[PDB]
Amino acid sequence: SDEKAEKIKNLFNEVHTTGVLVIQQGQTQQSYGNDLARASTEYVPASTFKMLNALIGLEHHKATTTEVFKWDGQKRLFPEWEKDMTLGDAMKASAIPVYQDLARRIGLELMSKEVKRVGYGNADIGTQVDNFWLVGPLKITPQQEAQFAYKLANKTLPFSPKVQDEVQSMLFIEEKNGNKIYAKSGWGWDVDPQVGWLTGWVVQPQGNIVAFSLNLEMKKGIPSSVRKEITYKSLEQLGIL
Repeated sequence: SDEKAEKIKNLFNEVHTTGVLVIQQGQTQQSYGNDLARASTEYVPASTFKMLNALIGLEHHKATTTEVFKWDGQKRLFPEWEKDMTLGDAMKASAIPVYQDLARRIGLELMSKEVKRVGYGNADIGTQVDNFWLVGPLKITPQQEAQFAYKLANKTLPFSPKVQDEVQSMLFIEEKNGNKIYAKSGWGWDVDPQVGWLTGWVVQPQGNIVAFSLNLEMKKGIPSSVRKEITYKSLEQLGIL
């Protein structure tokens, strides 16, 4: 309804930024929030790109889910990143240096081919293999991110089913009221304006998949927890959680 839609718009209003939430069920998408035009606007994917990075890496055997990416000992952006980790550990922590390592393993030629083959966003990774998802040129819309998540959830992306299985496992967050929640956050803090993401899906008890992509502008005074916060209360308001 619009009872629901206005409640969701007001969620973005309270935190004094602009945002959109795209929801996909079956082949139908709906947009909510206080700036619906964001839904079809391109932004850098930031760490949401780890989903596809992992798919490509696993498909072509450039990494395994069990191997350990060693920490070289150099200081990193966050203390949580300063340890050895698996791709799954690094997915949960959004450990950028680990997935930059993976990107280099894949290499520019394979990465470009695969990004194009999948048709991800504007499918342009430029010439720098280990940051194209953080500062450009690669961009994607929230509509495309929601669709991507929906296909991943249904394992209809063009990768081996077991590879999609393994990446799903890395994205599992929690089980809430019988619903399984899968998600990947993103925060493009190296661009202006900063973009904040939460892309994922809900598996409801009977198996139905509800994909979503939250996209808003991150601002001073707006904590990163806002992404999951707004996403969850919006999903509760829509009766999905």
